[PDB]
Amino acid sequence: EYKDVETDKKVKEQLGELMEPALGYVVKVPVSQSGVKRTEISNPEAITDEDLNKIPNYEIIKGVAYPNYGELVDKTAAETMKYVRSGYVIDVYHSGTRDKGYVFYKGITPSKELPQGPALTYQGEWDFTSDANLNNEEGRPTALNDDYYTTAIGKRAGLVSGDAKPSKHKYTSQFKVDFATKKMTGKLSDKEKTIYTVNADIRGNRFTGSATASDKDKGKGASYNFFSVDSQSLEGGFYGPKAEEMAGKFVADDKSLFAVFSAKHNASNVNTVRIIDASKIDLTNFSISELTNFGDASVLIIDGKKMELAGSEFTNKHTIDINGKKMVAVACCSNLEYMKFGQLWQQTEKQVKDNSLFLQGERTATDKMPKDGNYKYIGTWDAQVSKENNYWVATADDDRKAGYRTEFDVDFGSKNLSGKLFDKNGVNPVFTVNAKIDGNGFTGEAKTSDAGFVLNVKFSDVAVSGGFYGPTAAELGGQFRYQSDNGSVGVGAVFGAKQQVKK
Ligand code: NA
Repeated sequence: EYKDVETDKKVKEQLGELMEPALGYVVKVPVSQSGVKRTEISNPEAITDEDLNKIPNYEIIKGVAYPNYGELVDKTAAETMKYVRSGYVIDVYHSGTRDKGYVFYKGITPSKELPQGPALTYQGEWDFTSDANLNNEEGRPTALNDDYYTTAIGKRAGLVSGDAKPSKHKYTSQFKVDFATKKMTGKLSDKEKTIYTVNADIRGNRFTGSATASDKDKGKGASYNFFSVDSQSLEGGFYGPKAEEMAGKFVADDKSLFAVFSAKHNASNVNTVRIIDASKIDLTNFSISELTNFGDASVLIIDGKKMELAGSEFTNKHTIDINGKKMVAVACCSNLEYMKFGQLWQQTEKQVKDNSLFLQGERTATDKMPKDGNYKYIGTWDAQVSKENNYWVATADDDRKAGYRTEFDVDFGSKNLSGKLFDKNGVNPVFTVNAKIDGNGFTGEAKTSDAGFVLNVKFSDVAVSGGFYGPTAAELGGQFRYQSDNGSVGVGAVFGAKQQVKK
């Protein structure tokens, strides 16, 4: 009597290779080997690290400069930022063909909640390394002992911002960000002069755009402008639980300059709506952890590496190898486009280590949420109930008749939600859910049958949290976890359901 609502597929926007999101990026300062005349900015290496106080490839440049009688200096902006770092680590007494250092940015906890209201002003700093260019036609200067500590400016080795004297140069960054229009503007300035202007569109908790140069004229000699070329590849992200901070980068179009930046807003009374759900329930501790997500629920991020969850069938298995070590995940479903839920474990031996459930979803815009209507949501769920050492496991399927089903009555009018979570070939539901709808989410309680559920296990009022996903809120997802005695009985469960149309 019910079938899935005809929905338009999620529009796939192909990025370009320099616009792939990550926790951070790092670039080795260009040093022209011999007898190369021009060494361009190489490809930015992605950072998969969640340690802020760790500078990328620090031990390498350290090991290079010191036996060569050099001294390291690092600007990471750790003195002012909480969730982000940006800047450099370079060799002050660099000469010759040995490595000079790195220019980078990184951040932790990409935002799942964005501010709501007026545009925000983020303030911070930016840094940069230039390409290396020996050619005399280029006309890069020699001996500007008033501006830089360095004799040959960007010739054998790139010009880093740390080579400049503070007496004459301060590189500041300022951005104005509207999360409503999902738009961003800003300026990268030296002292009071505007070097770059930046434009960007916000998608998820990332932003992609361009940096236009204020001074297009390259010039020559002591009047050489290292910031004449634009960049159509500015990419960054918001960090902090509520987009408290932001960091990013851009590479010049002719790869003559690579610039990084970090900034933070000071705003007083910031209201936040949620945009991203990404959670992981551990099926042993029954504790819950946040997953790193950038606004694509069909992509799971573990230890920094990327595993895509979408596939050709209803539920798809995907396997990836990370630092530790080989990870497997089963993801559902194929009819869900703005959310993904499933299982996630590590395949050590037959056995599984770190068994888990996960739920990701791209929240429905708070203004896109229906205010009137009464709908039906049919879907499925993954779960694990366990008293002592015997287990009951729910595994997502497409058997709408007699599988692990989830049925939901949703009234946007009264803002009420009810749900039934079934076992395979079960007439009466194992779990019943009663939740209240607020904004683009719902919070409520789950209870067993009034007589109990035997693997006997019985409990009432376990905290259930969920949300509506997609532009039309035609998809909903949720989760609940609980344990007693710490820990005798445990329950972990995640569910998903699609909006239905009759007949
Ligand atoms: Na503040």
